[PDB]
Amino acid sequence: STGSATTTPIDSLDDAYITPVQIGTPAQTLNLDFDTGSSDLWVFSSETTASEVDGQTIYTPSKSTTAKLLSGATWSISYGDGSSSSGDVYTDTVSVGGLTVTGQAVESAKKVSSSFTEDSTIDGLLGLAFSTLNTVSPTQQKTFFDNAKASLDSPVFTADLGYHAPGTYNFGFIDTTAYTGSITYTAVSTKQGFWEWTSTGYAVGSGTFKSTSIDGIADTGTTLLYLPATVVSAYWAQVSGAKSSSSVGGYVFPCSATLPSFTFGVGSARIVIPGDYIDFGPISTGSSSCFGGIQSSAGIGINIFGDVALKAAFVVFNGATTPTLGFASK
Repeated sequence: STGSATTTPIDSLDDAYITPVQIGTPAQTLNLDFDTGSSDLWVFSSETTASEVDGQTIYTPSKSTTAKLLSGATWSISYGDGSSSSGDVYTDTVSVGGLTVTGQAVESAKKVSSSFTEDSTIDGLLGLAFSTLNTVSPTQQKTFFDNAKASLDSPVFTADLGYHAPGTYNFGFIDTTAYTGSITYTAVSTKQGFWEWTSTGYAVGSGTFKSTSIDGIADTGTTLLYLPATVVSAYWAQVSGAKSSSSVGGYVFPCSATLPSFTFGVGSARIVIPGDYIDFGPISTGSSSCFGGIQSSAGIGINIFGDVALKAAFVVFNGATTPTLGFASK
């Protein structure tokens, strides 16, 4: 089997992407944030504290004839950005772009943190990291991909995120018309539960490529590109007036600037992030100070190849017995 679903930016800055997901019988369609950096499929629901729901579409398990309470199971997750959610668990039928999993754990939120409430466009998350990170207790549950894998034509999914435009998540096949040149594959460590890999280096604008190993995660659920302070400093040094602002919480730059591109290495291959992808607009409405899309990972504890990097590529998440990651230009 295969599936194919369009993923759409939630706003004009590409802060995140939502993909429609069918849950239950009859289908209840929710728009979920596909997150290769976590492993829980959780939704706003009829059980969510009412004051914490503000515009989201909810899953109502009592209206699904295929929903079954997973007795005794709870979940609770905290994300790198400080947000969180928790609740109980149902199993139900979940379909993405024509690909159906029966008995998928659907984690129903009883509580969500303010950042989730305040984002009316995201109805939940669909985790696509390794199932070892799943938070369901006392019996850990599998991700949608993990459940689908054996039935897929090929044990893969691909992320093709758009810049200020829709893109695609495909399951079970590689669309050879969706990228240019070749896909370069690179090794993955699953030791921390992530799609963790090592970039071979970077360039800033038309500058020379610096060969240096950068270990990080391919994370569709993180907006920006978080890299070591040395790398980030070298980038922003090429932008007149750019500076790190502790009050704002990262590098900012004059909105009148033209940003240079940023290249990252995948083996001997190179992915070029155009400068415009690195512009996240005014820090506050009407400001002429703009927020940068490349930020330091110092104090995160891990480098994160988030949407800024991933949307510059066609990305293969290969869930073969030994997982690998593939990157192509597009």
